[PDB]
Amino acid sequence: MDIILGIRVQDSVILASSKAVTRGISVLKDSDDKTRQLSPHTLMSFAGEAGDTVQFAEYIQANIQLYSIREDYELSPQAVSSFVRQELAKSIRSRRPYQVNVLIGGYDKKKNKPELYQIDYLGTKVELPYGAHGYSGFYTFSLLDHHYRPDMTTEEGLDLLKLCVQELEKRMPMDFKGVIVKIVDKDGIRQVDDFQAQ
Amino acid sequence: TTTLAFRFQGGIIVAVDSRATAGNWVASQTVKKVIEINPFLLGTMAGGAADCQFWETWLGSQCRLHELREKERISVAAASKILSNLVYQYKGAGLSMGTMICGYTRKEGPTIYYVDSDGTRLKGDIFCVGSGQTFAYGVLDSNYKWDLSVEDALYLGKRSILAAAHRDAYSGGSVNLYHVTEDGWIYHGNHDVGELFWKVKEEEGSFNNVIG
Amino acid sequence: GSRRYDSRTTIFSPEGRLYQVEYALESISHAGTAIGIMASDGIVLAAERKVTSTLLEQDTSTEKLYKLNDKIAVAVAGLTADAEILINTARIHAQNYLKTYNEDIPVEILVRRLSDIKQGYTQHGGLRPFGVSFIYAGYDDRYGYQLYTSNPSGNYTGWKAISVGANTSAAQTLLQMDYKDDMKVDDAIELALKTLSKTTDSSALTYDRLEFATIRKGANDGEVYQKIFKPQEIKDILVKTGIT
Amino acid sequence: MTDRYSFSLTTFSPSGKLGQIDYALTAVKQGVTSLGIKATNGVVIATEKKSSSPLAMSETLSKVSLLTPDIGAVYSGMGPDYRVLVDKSRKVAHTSYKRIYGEYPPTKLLVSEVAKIMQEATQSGGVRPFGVSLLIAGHDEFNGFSLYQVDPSGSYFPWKATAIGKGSVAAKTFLEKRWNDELELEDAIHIALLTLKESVEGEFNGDTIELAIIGDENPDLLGYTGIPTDKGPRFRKLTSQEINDRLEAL
Amino acid sequence: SDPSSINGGIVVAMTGKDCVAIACDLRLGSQSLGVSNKFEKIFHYGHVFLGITGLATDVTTLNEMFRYKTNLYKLKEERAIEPETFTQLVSSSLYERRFGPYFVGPVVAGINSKSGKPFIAGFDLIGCIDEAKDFIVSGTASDQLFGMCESLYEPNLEPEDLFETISQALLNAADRDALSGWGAVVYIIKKDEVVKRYLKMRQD
Amino acid sequence: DRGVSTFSPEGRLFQVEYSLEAIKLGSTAIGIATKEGVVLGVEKRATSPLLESDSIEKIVEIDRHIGCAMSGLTADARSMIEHARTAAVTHNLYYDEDINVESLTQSVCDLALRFGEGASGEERLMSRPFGVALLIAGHDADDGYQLFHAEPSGTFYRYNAKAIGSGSEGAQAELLNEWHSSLTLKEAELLVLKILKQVMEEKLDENNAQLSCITKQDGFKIYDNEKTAELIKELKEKEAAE
Amino acid sequence: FRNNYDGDTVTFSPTGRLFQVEYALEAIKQGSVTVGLRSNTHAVLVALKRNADELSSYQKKIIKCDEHMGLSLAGLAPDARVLSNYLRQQCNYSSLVFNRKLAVERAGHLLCDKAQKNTQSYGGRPYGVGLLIIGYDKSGAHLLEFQPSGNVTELYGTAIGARSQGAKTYLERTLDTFIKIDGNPDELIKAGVEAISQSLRDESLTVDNLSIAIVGKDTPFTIYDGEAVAKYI
Amino acid sequence: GYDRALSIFSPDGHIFQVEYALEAVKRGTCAVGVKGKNCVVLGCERRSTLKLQDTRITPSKVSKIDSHVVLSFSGLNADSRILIEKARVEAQSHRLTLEDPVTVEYLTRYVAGVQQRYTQSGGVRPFGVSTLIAGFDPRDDEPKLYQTEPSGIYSSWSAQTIGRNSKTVREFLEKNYDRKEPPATVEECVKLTVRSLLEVVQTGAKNIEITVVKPDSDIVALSSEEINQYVTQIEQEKQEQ
Ligand SMILES: *C(=O)[C@]1([C@@H](O)[C@@H]2C=CCCC2)NC(=O)[C@@H]2CCO[C@@]21C
Repeated sequence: MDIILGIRVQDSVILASSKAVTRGISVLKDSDDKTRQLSPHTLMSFAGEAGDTVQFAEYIQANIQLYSIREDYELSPQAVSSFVRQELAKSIRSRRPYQVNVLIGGYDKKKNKPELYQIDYLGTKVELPYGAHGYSGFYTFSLLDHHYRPDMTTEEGLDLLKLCVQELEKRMPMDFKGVIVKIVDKDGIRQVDDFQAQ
Repeated sequence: TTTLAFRFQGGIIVAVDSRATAGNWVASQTVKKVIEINPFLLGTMAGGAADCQFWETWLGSQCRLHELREKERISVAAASKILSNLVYQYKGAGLSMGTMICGYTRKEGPTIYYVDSDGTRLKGDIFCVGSGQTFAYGVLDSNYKWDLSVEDALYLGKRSILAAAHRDAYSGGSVNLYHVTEDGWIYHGNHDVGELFWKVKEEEGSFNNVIG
Repeated sequence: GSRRYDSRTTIFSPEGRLYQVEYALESISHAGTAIGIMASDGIVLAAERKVTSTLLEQDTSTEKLYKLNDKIAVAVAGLTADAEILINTARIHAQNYLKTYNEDIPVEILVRRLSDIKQGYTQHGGLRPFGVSFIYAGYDDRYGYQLYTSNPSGNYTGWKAISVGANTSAAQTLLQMDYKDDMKVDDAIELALKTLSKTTDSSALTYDRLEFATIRKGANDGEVYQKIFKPQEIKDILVKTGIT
Repeated sequence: MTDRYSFSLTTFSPSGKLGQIDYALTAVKQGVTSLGIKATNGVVIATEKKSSSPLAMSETLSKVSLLTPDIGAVYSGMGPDYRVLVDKSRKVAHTSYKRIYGEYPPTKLLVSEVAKIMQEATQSGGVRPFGVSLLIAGHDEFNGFSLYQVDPSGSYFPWKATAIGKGSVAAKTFLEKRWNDELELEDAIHIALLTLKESVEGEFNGDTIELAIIGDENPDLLGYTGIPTDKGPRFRKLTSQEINDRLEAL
Repeated sequence: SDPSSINGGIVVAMTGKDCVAIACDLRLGSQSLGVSNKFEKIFHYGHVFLGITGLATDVTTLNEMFRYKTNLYKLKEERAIEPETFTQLVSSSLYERRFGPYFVGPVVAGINSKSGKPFIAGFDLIGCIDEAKDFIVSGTASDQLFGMCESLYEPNLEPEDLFETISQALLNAADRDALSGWGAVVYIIKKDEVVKRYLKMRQD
Repeated sequence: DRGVSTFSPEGRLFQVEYSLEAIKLGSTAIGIATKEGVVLGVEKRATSPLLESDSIEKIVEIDRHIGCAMSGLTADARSMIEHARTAAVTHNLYYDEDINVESLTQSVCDLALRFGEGASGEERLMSRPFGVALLIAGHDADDGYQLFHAEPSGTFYRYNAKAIGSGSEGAQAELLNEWHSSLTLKEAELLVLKILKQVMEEKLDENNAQLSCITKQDGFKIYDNEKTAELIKELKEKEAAE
Repeated sequence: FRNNYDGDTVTFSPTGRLFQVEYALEAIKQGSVTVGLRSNTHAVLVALKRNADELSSYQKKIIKCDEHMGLSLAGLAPDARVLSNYLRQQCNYSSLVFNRKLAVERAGHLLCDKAQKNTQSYGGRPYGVGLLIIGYDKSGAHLLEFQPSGNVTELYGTAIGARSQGAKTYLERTLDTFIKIDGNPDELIKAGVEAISQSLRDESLTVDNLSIAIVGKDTPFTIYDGEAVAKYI
Repeated sequence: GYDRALSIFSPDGHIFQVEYALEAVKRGTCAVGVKGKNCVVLGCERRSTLKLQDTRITPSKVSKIDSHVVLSFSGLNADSRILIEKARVEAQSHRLTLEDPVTVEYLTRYVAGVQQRYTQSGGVRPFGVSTLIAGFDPRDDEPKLYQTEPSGIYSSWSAQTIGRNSKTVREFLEKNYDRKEPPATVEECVKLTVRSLLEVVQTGAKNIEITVVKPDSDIVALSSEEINQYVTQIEQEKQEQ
């Protein structure tokens, strides 16, 4: 599977996602952005089955934007994640389930705290300081379990991730072509265009 | 099968082989692997002939309907997503298709979208689909430049298919070229691999391992 | 055929009015009066029980004040049975929202939904509308205390103070006369009783003919509390406010 | 074929009245008087068995019906409408409650279910309202004893005592005089018999009157033993003989 | 493959003198991988407590469903639901999915607000009610839990004592189960008050 | 009341007849068919000077070889146009060719009587007939240039020229005398421009009137305002010429 | 009277009449005349096409249902399209499933039954068109007259539409004559044109105004219009 | 099940239910929209049959369909909600499938279609609503203003009004709006709009709300003061003569 990582620091949530898209024998793209902005302060990363992955992400995006217009309000991260969990928990018992795993990172403007949610394709949801999907957790969780601190600065979070990505690029068999990193905080979502060598 | 499409300064180059096989049997050496959606859109066909031929021709009808309704040329993004979403409706049924949707719109410029029956829709600069893809990618990757001339670009595509036609048993026959400009696509002939190989060999000096 | 017996409950009059809605509203005007007053520290809902007897069991009765949520209640004016149908669906919608977002439903969202249901009986289906008008008193963390009203047409609006049912014109004028933005729950409770007291079509205003509810945010807690006053509680507040 | 009556048959008049409900109520008015009285330890509902012919067997027609082992009903209005309403009530007590919670519904909720059924016949396409008013009496652990009235509109209200039908006005008045919050079940039965006498023209005995009570548990009416928590039904219809015994102390 | 062995977890309920206790571990894993050490499996609606082991997504869905149902129940009945009644609601809700069941192992615990009588009950995934007077176990370490309970348990224990007993049963059973542990929480319940205590245990 | 698909004692369908009346109240539309193409013109008839005249679309394209003009309750024509466009495109997908103008027309006219409250014949779910007539013009290999008048009755007639709308009886009389088997496209243009001017309440200019045609060579085209204004000037001159 | 019993096909008048059905029959009379006649070898359809303006076409009145069957219409054109289309399907069915050509008499029964359904149920309306069906099957040449009431009759000849009575009397007279025009289509057709001109009054049958169709022994149902009918005017 | 033809033709070729639907629009509070050279302004009047409302929560007259398009109306409020919801849903669906937000004309043609459809479907009455739809096509700066009515008909206007006394205010606009030089400023455009409403609002600082829409999803509603300021400067224009 692809690399889906998330870390919640003091004032923001950081999501890192591999850029490779491999179809069989070839790597068709090395600049894929496995993320969708659900609202100004909520970002969702995803990995899973070929077509299902984007279709699901865009379907969720559409629904949140529609809610934002109807209510002229932005649902809290917790609210958006419960909506998403339910969508997957429905899908798990349907004719052809969505095989998609997601990380939802958002900044709750009312609580003034960042939040990271992990939800697999079964609709299993949990809130964590950091999380991942697939094999990624296996190589990185021991590094995060060690260096993680609730008061880390965004800069410290990016350094801890870099460490994670290096471990991944060393022991993982596949070339995931690096990751795209995005920060979500009180001011929105921005992309760290410089991680190819930060 | 070997099909490719790449973006560059002069638009988009589209090149395909023309072999049809069922097992080891060569059903044809003169099959069309490019569908002319309409005068501005091209589609490549890899995988199931019927599936590609059918749904890409249908795509053409949906694009036309769009332009009648919106009195405006359809975007490559939109045309590709119509096919993509149709195909996604059939996910699991057994459709078999690897395809490139290519166009040049004022709004988007040169645009290639890879669309397969798994539901995948990817925008990119270079794509090769088919059992000969790896061969074409080798040639393309080391000679591709955004500033290629329309003449050289056309040749690169033709050469890349040739490489695949030579090594891949399921690729060959002839090469079909296309140049896509904002004013539409321009067909650039049918080049029999047979004759093309000897010609390229002599003039280029490559394929030294083959005795000619 | 059947066409012959179709009243056509959903058409326009030459003036562009909806017969059935208009007649339903007329029906509502003969219903016991219900008042809604919003204070800075709470909301007050009061209603007058239409028709009563010595034998009517009041302790077990409720014909005008219903709990929809732990943060939203409504005062009813019109056909009780019709109200109950709408109330139950309102309760289900609240829970659907809760289960989906894991947050209590914002007051307006629930009101707009109930009103949309009403609007439906107004445009299609060939059925009579609900002969009901609601006063919604609720609280949420986006707008705090809110007071709404919805009628047979499916229209809804926000208020600082309002009434539905009989003598609303008289009631509205009295409220618009003594209401003040900086009121306090206790003040509003008193205003409500005075208004009903002067609009009653009955002799006196006794406790056995009233239902009372308040939605406050009990300082000693930090959460919202709904209080549907009990017979005795109404009897008390009725003496204190000087109506004995 | 196919019911093409998908529009309401009960609509609002310019005055704001709902015609069919009113007419239905009028039908209730012509019906034989029935009543209910709540005591501190029970409830009694009664009516007159207006035998439509001496050849008819009045016993084979019960106006007082058991809905659940702790709930009974009686009415005034159109008998056939009542009969089907009882069938629907007995079933809804099961489908919407016993099959979900494993216990019978409390009086207010079953009453609420019945009321809903009636409200629908007031708005659904192609139907007319039920031409009856019911008086339902029951008991449940957390509410004790109760008595309710349900009208054609679907509205219902709790009573200490009340009457419906022909001489409801007179009977309600007589009840207001004798009712107090300290009545024992037997007292209510007595008062009930007196009230009913004023409404009866001819014979007044245990074969012309139908009366039931919601009271203590009747373990003798359970049909089995062995389960401590199962003590028997609280609903019990009185026998012809039991009524006459009380008529002598009238 | 086995939906009941994917996430792991356990729950145990015991009856004491005028009290009941319900406990659970806090683990949520994905096979061998530990994912969360804060996945509580005990919930409550009024004074009725419900523990649920099994497939996490279903544990979450069922909780949301029973909250929803106990809310409407309160609005109509005008009282909070009782242990015995909720147990029937759980049973019928599960059976309703007889041929496409939720992969869970529910456990009900509480005291009847009117009779004061303590009550616990277990259910299989399709609603079959198991109403024991002593204890009820559920989860990936249920065999171990049965062994612990059968030996450590005795009737009419006082709240403070039942706490020790139920905690030792949960703890030692979790330590013999690869998929259980990573924290634990114990609920001691009495007519008037309910205390919740988190236990200290191995984290491997 | 009375069924929506009831016959009058004269053997006509009330709703269809009453439908024709609404059509009489619509803006004028005229079509002339020549061996050099078919011209289609309409009266914009904006209701206020603030209304941007060019947003008035009473002439639409069905396919490159088929276009049409409408008169009456114009909003009722949208689903008709849609059905037409879909029909022509579908035909192309199935037969790799152009749909004949007559066939396309017949398809549209098939929707016509599909109204009622439960007519035993299929599932005609549409409460009333369309309140708009259409002039469908096009070209095809088998029958060259063609003009058809499709009514809410479901019947469609072929004409050499035809006028529908408020000034139809008048305009049609004009066409009767003006039309001849050898008109040139330019003649038909002026001719349509002329008749519109006679029946229009307002003084015809390139803003309250619009022309269009369909030729085998370039297909259906809607003349832009500048192109028409010149043709208008050319008409005034030839008229003042005698 | 009538006004209270003609609001829909589902109502009988006090005398046992069905006005909606009758009003439908009226639409036929208002329709242009058409004639049908047969010998023992052929069947012919002659129909007067009506035009709107002199700038309009003369609406087609003959429809081919199969290679051995076809009809002429008088009344609501749309309803003939529906009915003929149904007849086309029924003929097609007979062929595909039983490899048998549909008997003209059987087609008649099918049309009657389809029309009848629209005269007994609420919501629908009777068909407002008359049809004359001709065809050559396993029992020779045939001619049928279809009325929206659902009544279908087999005849040697007939006519429906405005002034149809002219041609009908002519045929009822010429009977013994044309019924023997075997092996000579031209003679049968001329006899048809002579019967139809017996209902003229307005104008005279022209080239783009006359429409003829024939079927028989060794003649697949074919339609002649314009120049092709010039040799009969 | 209910499919009675409520909207049918009458002998003179009219469809009374649609006609009466318009009458409901006439009864609704007035609405106006005028397009400047670089913006569009939407003004609406506030009834006063009852006053003691809570302005914060009471539903506003101008609704956003998407971030670049707004919709105002005159007519039945309950009915407008149905249209607004469908329009908002169609806006997201369009972005999801075409990967581009709707043009103003498209969104308008959609709403209009829904309306037209309700004029010839069994069992339903037409919408007693008329709408003004304004905004800017994606990546375009040219202002757009459209209007729809019960029948389903629609078109674009330089400026237009609907609702009670719209006859009056339209006249004002027809002799106060020059297509040659449209209100080249957000300011002078908002002024012309307030002026047109004053012809019918009769002194209503709290009875007049304005919303300004600029290119690229730039949409904002003025406050009582901001508007009240415009009124003031306007009453002087009169007195100063
Ligand atoms: C290539 O993909 C190939 C073609 O036969 C086929 C023919 C026409 C258009 C689509 C492409 N597809 C196949 O299944 C055979 C076998 C291997 O690849 C083929 C040569």
